[PDB]
Amino acid sequence: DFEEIPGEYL
Amino acid sequence: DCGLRPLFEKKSLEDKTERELLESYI
Amino acid sequence: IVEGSDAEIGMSPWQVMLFRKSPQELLCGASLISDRWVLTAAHCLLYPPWDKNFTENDLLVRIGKHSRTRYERNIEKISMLEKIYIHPRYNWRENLDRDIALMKLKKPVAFSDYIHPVCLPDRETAASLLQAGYKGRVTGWGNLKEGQPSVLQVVNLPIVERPVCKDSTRIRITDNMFCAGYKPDEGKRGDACEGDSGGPFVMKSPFNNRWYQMGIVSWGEGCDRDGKYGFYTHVFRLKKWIQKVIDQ
Repeated sequence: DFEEIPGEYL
Repeated sequence: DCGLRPLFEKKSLEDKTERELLESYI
Repeated sequence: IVEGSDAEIGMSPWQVMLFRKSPQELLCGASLISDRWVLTAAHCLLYPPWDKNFTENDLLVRIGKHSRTRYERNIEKISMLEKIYIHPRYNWRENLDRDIALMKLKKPVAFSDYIHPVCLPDRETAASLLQAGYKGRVTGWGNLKEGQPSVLQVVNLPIVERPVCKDSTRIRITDNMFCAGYKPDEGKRGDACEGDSGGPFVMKSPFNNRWYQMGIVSWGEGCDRDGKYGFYTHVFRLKKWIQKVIDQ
């Protein structure tokens, strides 16, 4: 349900 | 600068239910 | 939060979301206490009966949020933890005594309209506001029902007298705890719930107009059950462990 977050953040 | 909210305390605006808190501290 | 209302924008700029990298999911709430330090319930990180033992690498901290599930571009700041500290005498075996943990951010967060820290009570603040009757505020993205908010919810709740707290449960209540809620007679409801755990219980000082974190959402029995209350870690009684980790 969570929208995708920037990969820089992983 | 803790606990002074930028959109409330800093601009001297009250949130919609803070009053209920203060009214309880007798 | 059960029986809460939608928070307004920037109402709780210290609210943090504890988020699981994979599977991506809301773990708990926390609060910002400075540009590098986040406060939460220890049971959010370590809870052996449920095979819960989260490491630093395992999570993200999301600051400045409103939306529970959107990625708030340009508003929110997402960070990485440099280090996790749990209270050395946390009691996960018997009652969650000392349910508290600090999270060191890998890098300082910048303050803004939506991101701003809460104050830690000093002995005279606590002495004056922690009174039966006095209302505090709980915020979180947890369950709406013993049911997922779309936005950060809020509820104001009364602190209850020590004995009434003891009498409501079979669990051994310590001095590092306090309970809060409405008597079944007061005919008002509201309570933390699944997902809210580790968030802040704050009060506003009538003396300097500052918001202070008095508790941490710790545990409860069901959500908004009549004659049961929410239990919160007493931040001031644990204040020296806090100073200590920060200063060393």
